[PDB]
Amino acid sequence: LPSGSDPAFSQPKSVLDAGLTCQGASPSSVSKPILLVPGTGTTGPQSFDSNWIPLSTQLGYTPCWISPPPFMLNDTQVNTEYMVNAITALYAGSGNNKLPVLTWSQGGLVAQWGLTFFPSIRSKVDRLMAFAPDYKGTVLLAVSAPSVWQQTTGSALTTALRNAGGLTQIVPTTNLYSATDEIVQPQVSNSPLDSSYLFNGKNVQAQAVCGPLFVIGHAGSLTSQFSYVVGRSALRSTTGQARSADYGITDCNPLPANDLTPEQKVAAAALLAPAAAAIVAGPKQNCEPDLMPYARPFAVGKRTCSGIVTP
Amino acid sequence: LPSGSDPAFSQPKSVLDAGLTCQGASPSSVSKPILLVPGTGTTGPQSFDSNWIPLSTQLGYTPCWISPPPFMLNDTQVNTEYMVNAITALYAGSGNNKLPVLTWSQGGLVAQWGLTFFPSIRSKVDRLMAFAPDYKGTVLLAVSAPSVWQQTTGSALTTALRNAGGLTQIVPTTNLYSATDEIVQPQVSNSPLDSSYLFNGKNVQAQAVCGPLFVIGHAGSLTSQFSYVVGRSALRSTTGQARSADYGITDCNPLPANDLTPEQKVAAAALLAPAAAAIVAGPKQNCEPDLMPYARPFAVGKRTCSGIVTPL
Repeated sequence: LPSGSDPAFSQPKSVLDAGLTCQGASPSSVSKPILLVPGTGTTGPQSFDSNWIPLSTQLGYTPCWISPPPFMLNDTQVNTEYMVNAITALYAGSGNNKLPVLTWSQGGLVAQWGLTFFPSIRSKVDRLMAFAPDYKGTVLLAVSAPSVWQQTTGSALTTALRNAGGLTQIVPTTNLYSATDEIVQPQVSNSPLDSSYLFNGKNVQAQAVCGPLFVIGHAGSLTSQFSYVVGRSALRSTTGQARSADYGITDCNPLPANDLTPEQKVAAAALLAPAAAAIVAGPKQNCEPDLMPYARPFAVGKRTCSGIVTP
Repeated sequence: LPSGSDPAFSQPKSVLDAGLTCQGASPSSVSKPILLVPGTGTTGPQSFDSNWIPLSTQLGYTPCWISPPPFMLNDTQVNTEYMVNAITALYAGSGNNKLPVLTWSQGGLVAQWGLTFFPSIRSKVDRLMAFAPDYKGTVLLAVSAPSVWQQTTGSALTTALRNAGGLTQIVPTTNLYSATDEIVQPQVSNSPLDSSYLFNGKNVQAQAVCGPLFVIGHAGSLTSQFSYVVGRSALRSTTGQARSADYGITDCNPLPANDLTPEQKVAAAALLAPAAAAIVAGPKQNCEPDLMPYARPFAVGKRTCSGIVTPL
């Protein structure tokens, strides 16, 4: 794992601060923060208003989130600056106390990128609860957002993360995912081949618990009652990871979490709607963004927009 | 299954006609029409603009579509009136020549409901090519759209379709679906248990051809290169069904169909975006629409808005 000083941010702190919001609180003075990191093509409220914002509130947290512009479609390394800055801020703002991080989709990749390349936050993140994270990207053009390139399997970014040690958990981590995910694949093996899998992680493939007939998609992986039970377990556990004893067959409910209002359940079902729209309307290019200098040593030989990464 | 006279429409014909559009042609005078029936929470153009409209155009058809208001969220029985009327009108408008129906999602349920309960179109539909149809609805709502009620497994509508013999093919039918469909389940068995399966149909579960490792979603079931090859097979086939010799493992590309222009591939992935939005902003009720008298005998004992379904 990389060590020593954090790399410099490409953005000034003021820009990164602008991406962070807490519910009814400022990041500098907040009780029991939980940092929520959104999915591709979404803002924090778009990913989480219908699910983990109100669910984490009922568990006694103050939900906070980042919304890197535009809708997480920009370079993943920049999205990660928002997350690293947010941890530094929320840690300092909650009495120098560790805080949990809860993510969806690209949000997990961002969290793990942050923990891999910015050592200062390793002591500040209590645990990670990632829903449908794509640490290996996805195998599922020239019409793609910067972060979609980086989330493509075999990308320079995913290569760098793996070579820097980022496929092993860095803090206590729970990963919840589905073999049937229609966005992130491969996920079928219930093993280290899966994109959501981290070594030493509590890797919960829904089919392993619920059976080989069980089906939930990419959005359900975040919003389901099953996901809530696993999520709650992870957040509550004294080990930092979800505990097998806290869930089972009877929790295998693929539909939106029971504690959500009827309105929130409908909105949770529609989770991927603004994401597709933002991708259609968003930035697109025909190459993968260059790696920042701190990441380049870990993907030598990969091709990005400027050319081949050199030693 | 039902035999005899078509039931009467609840909607005026002119209202039904207004929901029907053909590309660069009037339904009254069209050559080589294909009737496209959209998914829940979409219009015809929203379901097919980025896929089967230009692909059927490139295969030598005039794409026509119904867009039952509002966005296929109304009673599925009313949506079917649009389809049945469109068949009658497109059959007449093409010089009394049979036409193929191509569907996504609820559109397939609509097609089969039509063929089940309106006998006159049975002789007018050449074939059905249904992508991710939900004939048994889905196991995946007190504020839900009328058609969302009806597409829930165990609904009075799905009960009525089944008991009227509608889970057996009526015209030559191909059903292309995926075990991993995130909207329509169950689809996992490669067998009659699957929501997309019709007896005697050409039932193509993606994983049966592409392996148990193959994953494709509800939208991809319509838009993919794999789906295009299977669809092209069904349309061109002399039997009215897709032929196994026309596709294989090398066609197992889950990404948007190759022939599509670069902008059409982009919009293909965003297929469910208007759908999920319209569901939020459309009609909603706390009960399943009542079955129209022609369908009611097949779901006696079920519950709809007016209460328990009883014999007429």
